[PDB]
Amino acid sequence: RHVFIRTELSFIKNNVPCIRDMFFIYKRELYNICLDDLKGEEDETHIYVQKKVKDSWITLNDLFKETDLTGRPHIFAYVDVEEIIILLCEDENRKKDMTCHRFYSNDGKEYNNAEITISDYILKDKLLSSYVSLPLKIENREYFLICGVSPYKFKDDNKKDDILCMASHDKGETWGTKIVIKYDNYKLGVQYFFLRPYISKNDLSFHFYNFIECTHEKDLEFVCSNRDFLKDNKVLQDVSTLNDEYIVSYGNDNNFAECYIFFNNENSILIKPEKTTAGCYGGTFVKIDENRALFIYSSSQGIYNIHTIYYANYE
Amino acid sequence: IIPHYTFLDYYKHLSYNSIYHKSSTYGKCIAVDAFIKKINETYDKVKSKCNDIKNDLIATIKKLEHPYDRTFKKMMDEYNTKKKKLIKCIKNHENDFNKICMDMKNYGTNLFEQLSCYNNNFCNTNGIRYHYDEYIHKLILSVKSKNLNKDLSDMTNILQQSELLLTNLNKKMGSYIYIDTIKFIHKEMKHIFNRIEYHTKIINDKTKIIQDKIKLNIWRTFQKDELLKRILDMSNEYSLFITSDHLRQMLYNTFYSKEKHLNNIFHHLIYVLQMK
Repeated sequence: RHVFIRTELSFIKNNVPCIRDMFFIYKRELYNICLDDLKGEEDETHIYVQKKVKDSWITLNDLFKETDLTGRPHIFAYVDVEEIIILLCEDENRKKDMTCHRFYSNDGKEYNNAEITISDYILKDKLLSSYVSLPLKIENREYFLICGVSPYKFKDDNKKDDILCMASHDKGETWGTKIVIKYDNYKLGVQYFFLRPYISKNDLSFHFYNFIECTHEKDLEFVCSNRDFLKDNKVLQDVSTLNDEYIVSYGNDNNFAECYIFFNNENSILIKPEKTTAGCYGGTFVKIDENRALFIYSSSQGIYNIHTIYYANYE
Repeated sequence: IIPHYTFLDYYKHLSYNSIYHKSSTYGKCIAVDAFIKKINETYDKVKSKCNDIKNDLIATIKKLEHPYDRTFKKMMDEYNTKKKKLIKCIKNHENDFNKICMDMKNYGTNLFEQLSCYNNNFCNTNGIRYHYDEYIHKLILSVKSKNLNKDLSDMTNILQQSELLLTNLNKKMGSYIYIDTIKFIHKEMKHIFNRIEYHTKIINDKTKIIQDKIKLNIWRTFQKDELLKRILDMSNEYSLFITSDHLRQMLYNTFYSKEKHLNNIFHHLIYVLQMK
């Protein structure tokens, strides 16, 4: 019923494209993690950490000079407002002894690096790619996690071996904690794809290619309950929350043409990237505080366009 | 060849189950096991004459199953035309195959002559007891030792669940000729699933028939010709038993080797095309 939603728009430019990009709030500064997924003659890994200073992306610092060639890799950043820890580990063929490397900064430019060695990682026969994560407090400390999903099981022998979450305790220095998630909708022969765990308000949430709202069970064993967001060709692609109720966008087709956003089944406004020959893919419900939000997708080559949200409750 | 395999193993049991009436013949199994060597030589090497280009055809399955690590139909034509070359190779070494198995008719029945009796109203059962028990009954405990019915529930679930990955993942991936090759492998394991399935019904029916018939054979007598009727009859129980289980182990090895094969195929596609 009684909600006032102040929505608004902004514009970014970038000279070269970056396909998969990461977005967050650090000290209320709009940041970015670029993609150069080109391993060819004239391009290598070139991951530029970009702040949009009022018009367009400004690379605060690069990342390729520290980790020389290791690896593909998979990027994981934890958003503390004073510090962000970045690790890089490559794609899966034999080795579990996996020397990776660790990053530290308090700004976007001046980086401290850290040689680590995650040898015999327990994500063998687990599947992960890059995503943004947050702290998450269980009773002792806030915690950082790395959650490898089982894509396929022949038999539903146990609902504990689905998502395997190695957790840290010391910003990501040592990962001496493994966390179990229970998934109760485990339909066999349906190989679940590309898990995206986001964090909302010291709670757990997994999302993949369905949505599962997720909760604590034990110190290490957790659970996810089921929840619908599916309608006629209306997949779920990203969701944040304000006041712990969801904000929903859609992938209406297979082209990711123009995403569809509703006012929580009360009203509706429309994403309009034409008033070209492109889409609304990569949409990022960037979370600010209890009452404000942002939205940035990827339409075409080097053009990002912000959709800014102001939202509190009058009654 | 399956009725030849029944035929060879059948006359092996007419052979031995004939020649163990005479308890002084405990060393003739060197000669007849040496003829099992002979039929492994002649039978197995004649059926490896086809494994020149059939071992090359196993290498052609290698030509198929990785580009790295339309022509489905078009070289499927070459595959089935060279399968007319398969049953053609069986068809023109067929001279040799019939020579081998009917030579097992020869040495087999000439070992059936070697049984005798002191009197025909009642004879020894040192034979079927000593050879069934000391050569067969533990294999009877092998196939009795396995719940291959709940394992048919397993392999049934393998085709069910593999049709679920085929359903949702063909429903998603589709794109290149990978789906056509995967479907060829899947239907192959379904035909083999039929083989395994009915020969498990040979286990459930026929193994119970070994249980029923096994009381009328050893530790007893007959008027001699009825005892001989149970040498031939129980030799048929042994023929379908052993033939069915050796089929079960060739298709068991090829089966679960293919289970790791298509298992890493379902753990092989997202690693390449990188979904999202």
